Amino acid sequence: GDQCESNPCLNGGSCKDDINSYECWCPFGFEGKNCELLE
Amino acid sequence: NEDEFSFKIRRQIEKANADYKPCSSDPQDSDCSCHANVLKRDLAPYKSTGVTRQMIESSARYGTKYKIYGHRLYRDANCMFPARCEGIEHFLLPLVATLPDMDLIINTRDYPQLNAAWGNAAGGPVFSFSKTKEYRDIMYPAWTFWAGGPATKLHPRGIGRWDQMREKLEKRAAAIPWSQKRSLGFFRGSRTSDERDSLILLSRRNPELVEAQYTKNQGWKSPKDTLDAPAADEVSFEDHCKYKYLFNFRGVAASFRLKHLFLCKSLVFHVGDEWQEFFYDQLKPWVHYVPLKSYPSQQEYEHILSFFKKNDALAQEIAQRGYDFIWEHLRMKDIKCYWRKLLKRYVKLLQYEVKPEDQLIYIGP
Repeated sequence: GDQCESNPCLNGGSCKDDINSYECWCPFGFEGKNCELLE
Repeated sequence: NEDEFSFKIRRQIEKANADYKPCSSDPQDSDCSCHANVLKRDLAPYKSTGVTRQMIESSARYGTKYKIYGHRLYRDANCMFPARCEGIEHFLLPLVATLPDMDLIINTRDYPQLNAAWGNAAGGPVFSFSKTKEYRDIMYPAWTFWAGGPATKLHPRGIGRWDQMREKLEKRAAAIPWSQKRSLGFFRGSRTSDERDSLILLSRRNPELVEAQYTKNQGWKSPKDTLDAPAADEVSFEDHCKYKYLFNFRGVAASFRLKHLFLCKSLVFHVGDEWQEFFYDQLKPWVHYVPLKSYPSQQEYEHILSFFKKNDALAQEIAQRGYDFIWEHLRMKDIKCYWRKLLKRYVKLLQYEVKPEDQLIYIGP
């Protein structure tokens, strides 16, 4: 997939494209699927 | 060579502007009619038969299910892009008090879901931000008008707050009038479509004509993603306004960049005519912007830039009209009233009684 191209991971997160979907890696301090929540 | 090109372009401009009519009779657009042609055309395929429960159940796999029931908003627990759901919910929540019941399958992915070449299981209705004639998806104003656009260093929470951005760009357009803008083409964005390549390559060969460089996005996999050059830094939307000639390209689908460029009072060069957002129909080529066909050549860029560099008052007129259109007809009020008008017309299509579903979560208000 190419879902990571639109930078869906907020707050300094990094993104990996899977086949169906994507996943965010979030830095210490943020959580949620898009790193959109405070930890 | 140069003369033939000039004649062709000036003919196209004269014709476009002679044929042009305003999107509403009055500029304030009290009845929210400016972009109404789009929502009518998007809902038209459902007019004769309406929307059945089966069509909704069948469409559910293509997006995030929202349900307005009893003036309360419900949703799938799992939103694929939570930050985009937040942007959408900003607009839905204020309307739920005065909206009848409905089920909405809202796709929050970049790419539309209902290919009109395929058929049957992909009959919809499904709502998506961007489409072409190849897709049956109903366009809605993107999340990013409030929240959840792409995240960058200058916008770590995602590009959003179009209300604030409008004021920021109005002020910056006032600070850098036409005559003080640099007479160069400008683009600073990532390689989300190879339609962007020839502009970047032209810039490398002729930096005095075009300043175009690839940034890196979160999907970066190899140096090929910047055509083997070091990744350039992000440039703010404000700083785009120092250039006279601003380029926009499709990305995965339509790009959120486009609307920002107009508010610089720069001349916008919009490449391709397929990928839409809901407001693109009333942006008219040669009236509000300079259209270029998909996959432009370096020679095409050289010709069109040379023409406008030599016809500077004409360039400023188009740029001014584009600015004015986005200023007057892409207000927050226009976004909010489009949402409302869309949903009110859609609900009339439903040929079934909306029932609660306990697995959905309560959103608000």
